[PDB]
Amino acid sequence: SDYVMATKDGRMILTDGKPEIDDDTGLVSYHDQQGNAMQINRDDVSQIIERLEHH
Repeated sequence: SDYVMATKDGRMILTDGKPEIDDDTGLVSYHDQQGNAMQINRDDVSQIIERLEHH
C-alpha cells in the first residue's frame, strides 16, 4: 500500500497510490507528493515496487 517507482535512469520516484501501466498508451500514470497527476513513458520505468504495510 506504499508504492515506489524505479526508473531506468536510476531515479527512485516515490508516489501516492498505485501507479497505472497503460499498455494501450505506453504511459505510466501517477500522483506524486503534492497531489500532482503525472505521466512517465513506460519505457523509462523499470520496476514498480509495492511496499506492504504491517500493523
